[PDB]
Order: sequence, then C-alpha cells, then structure tokens
Amino acid sequence: HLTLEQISLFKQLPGYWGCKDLNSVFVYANQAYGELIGLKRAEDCIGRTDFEMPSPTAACAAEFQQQDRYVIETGHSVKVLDIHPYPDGHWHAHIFTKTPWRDSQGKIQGTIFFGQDLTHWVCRATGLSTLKLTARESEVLFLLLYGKKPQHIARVMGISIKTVEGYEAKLRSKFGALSKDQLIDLALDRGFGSVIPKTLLRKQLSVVLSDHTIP
Amino acid sequence: HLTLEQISLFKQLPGYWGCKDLNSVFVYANQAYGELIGLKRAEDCIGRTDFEMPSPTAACAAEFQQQDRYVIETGHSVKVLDIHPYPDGHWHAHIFTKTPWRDSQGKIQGTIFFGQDLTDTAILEVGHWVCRTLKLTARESEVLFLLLYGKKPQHIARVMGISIKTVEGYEAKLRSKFGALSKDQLIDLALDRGFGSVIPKTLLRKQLSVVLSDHTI
Ligand SMILES: Cc1c[nH]c(=O)c(C)n1
Ligand SMILES: Cc1c[nH]c(=O)c(C)n1
Repeated sequence: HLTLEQISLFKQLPGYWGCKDLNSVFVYANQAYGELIGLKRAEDCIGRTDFEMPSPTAACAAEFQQQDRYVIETGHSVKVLDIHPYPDGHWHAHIFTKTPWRDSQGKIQGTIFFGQDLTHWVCRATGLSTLKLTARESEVLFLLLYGKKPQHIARVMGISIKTVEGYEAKLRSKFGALSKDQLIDLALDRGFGSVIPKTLLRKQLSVVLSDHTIP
Repeated sequence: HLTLEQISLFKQLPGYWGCKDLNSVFVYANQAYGELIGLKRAEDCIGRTDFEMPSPTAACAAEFQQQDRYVIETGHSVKVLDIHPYPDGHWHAHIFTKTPWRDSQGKIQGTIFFGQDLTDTAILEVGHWVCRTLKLTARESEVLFLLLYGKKPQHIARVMGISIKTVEGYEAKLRSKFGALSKDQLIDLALDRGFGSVIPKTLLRKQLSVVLSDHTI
C-alpha cells in the first residue's frame, strides 16, 4: 500500500499521461492531460474515447486508435509525434510514448500513454568537421529521416504520393545524393535529425517516429 | 487514495523515476529504476541516498545532489545527460529531468526525477544529435563538449581518465584550431558555429552527469 506522500508523486509526476482499455476508452488521465484536452476535471475523460474529448485532437482520433491497436496486437512500444491545435487556442507539439497496459497475470488490457512537451557540423570517421531547403522540402526530409515511407508522408502532409517523390528528388539533388539511402546518411551526419521544421509545428498530424537506442 | 486501476498504472508508467526529500533521501522509486540501479525490490531504495545504491553511479552522487539542491533552491527544472556503468555490467545513457516536489501547501519538499533511455526521439527532445576545413579529433571534441557545459579541467580529466596537463594540451589545440585567444572566446566561437547541439559519440562510454538545459516554469 502506498502512503499519501508517495501518492503525491502520482499526482505530480510531470507529463501528460494516463491509460485506456482495449477499445481505447479512457480509464485514467492525469490532471495535466485533462487540462490540455480542454477539461476542468480530468475525471471527465474516464469512459470516453478520443473522438469525444472537446478538443481538435479528436480529429486525429482514428490515428490514435490505430496506434493503440498496434501496441496491443504486437506488444511493442511506439513513439508518436503529435502536433495539434488545442482548446487553449495554441498549437502544441509532443512526443507521446505508448506502451501496453498489463493486468496482474501479465496479459494486455489496454495501453498507457505518456506525453512530453517539445520545448553546419559534419560527422567524420573519428570526430566531426567544419544548400537552402524549401519549407515543403524540409518537412519531407524530417519525416524521411525518422523512417517514414512516401505513402506515409503523403498522408501526413495531405499531398499525393507523386508529389512526395517530387520533393524527395529535389532533396536528393540538393544534398548531391545518388539514392534515398545516401540522402538519409548525409542529412543525419549534418544534424538534420535534431530539428523539427517550424512549418511542421502548424500542421496537424499524428505519426509514429522510428526510434532506436543510442548506440 | 487510489483505485486498483490507478495503482496498476502507477506501477507500469514508463521511464525510470521517483522522488527524493530535501536531503535527496529517496522516498519512492519505480520498479524500472530499482532494477536499473541494482535493487530488484525497489522499496529497498527508500531511505537511501545516491551514495548508498549498489551501483557505480554512486561515484557521481555528489553531482546528483548538487543538481537536486539547484532544483530545490531555484524552483527550476533541469535536464541532465547521464552516462554511467550499471550493475548489469553495461554502460547506459539517459536524460534525467529533475522537477521540484511540493507539499500540500505548495512549498518544495524535495525533487522528482524522471529518466529516459537515450534514444533518437529522446535526443530530439533536448535538441542534440550523436554521430552514430576545421577538423576535431575524438578527444578534442570530448574536451570541447565538457568545456561548453561548464566542466573544469580536473573534472574533464576524471571523465577522460587522464591528467590535467593532458587536458590543458587538448584545450590549447582547440584554441588554435578555432583561432580563439582564450577559453571564453573558444566557447563563444564553438557555440557560434553550432557545436551546442553535438554530443560526441565516444562520450557514451565515459562516466558523466552533465546539465544540458535549465528551465523556468
Ligand atoms: C493528444 C493525444 C495524442 N494521442 C493520444 O492517444 C492521446 C491519448 N492524446
Ligand atoms: C542514475 C541516476 C542519475 N541521476 C539521479 O539523480 C538519479 C536519482 N539516478
């Protein structure tokens, strides 16, 4: 049994978090998440789905559920880049971690979500050492660097697949790469993975980002 | 008071986290942090300090406690890059965020700590990247990085397992390579060139606790 002292940690652990059941119906949300999502008491999340929150995030409720079902059917954990206008009238950006929620004998009974606010050197063989992209180009590049395929990028940005190939070709040539693989390596070796394009921060989207341990 | 579902969620939330009192005595640690730190029964953390965990991390316990005291005294949140050997026999890198812990009436009674495994998305959150004509060697980039984040020469020596004189050597090699005339101008030029977002890849197997950012809330 937990002391009240330890329960205050439960109440004050920073971030935007909670859990849903197998139908992605909310079971708990901490106060920070409830306020974010437009509610004065986070208890009003319980029993509702992502479609039913008074918040523009509900326009991506179908993406949230597909994410949730992936964690549930596979047991893998995912990292989601979430960028949305919110009931407070501001755009926010988060990485939401999603992991399976397990019961007392270990079986998956839902998902846990945990969100955090998102607030010219070259790599050499050993060490480091020492081109102007379009808004559209830098958006396509950022998504390609995190493992997203062209049909993924077409959906996120709301353009045709052929158009993503258009921007991919410019990038490949702007970096002087002879293939998409070389484009990725060259861009990574120049710090392109560590910056979110500022125009991407005003495009509503929910996309899983490929994630790897370092090293 | 908590329901069975809220207790279950509390026990499965990701990360390696817990809280400490005003003297950084542990009051709670989740299972993930217990296991990482060598205490498979995580309530064994309670009432210990960082000096008393069964873990090579304790060599940096004085630095952990200086970070905790900063959060307590200022009310700021800090993010720390933490690289250490661990009782499982491996090196682990993490970002640890430290937040004031407050009582029923709002005053600070300690700190909350929350660690993430160093991953692609995790470094993105802190705006740094890792490498998988002005040229820097492996050891020079390590020195330069530790210089950018406030480490004194004797601290740098400890991280790199060498002597201060050796460290002075690399520091002068960087001052002439950047054309800077002092350590001040060297930090300024390297920052001006965007070295403030690089973590040299060879630091992932050297022991260090380094504050990356400090935030008002
Ligand atoms: C804002 C947000 C994104 N994805 C989610 O699943 C949840 C619960 N909230
Ligand atoms: C491993 C580790 C790093 N820094 C800390 O303060 C804590 C609580 N643990």
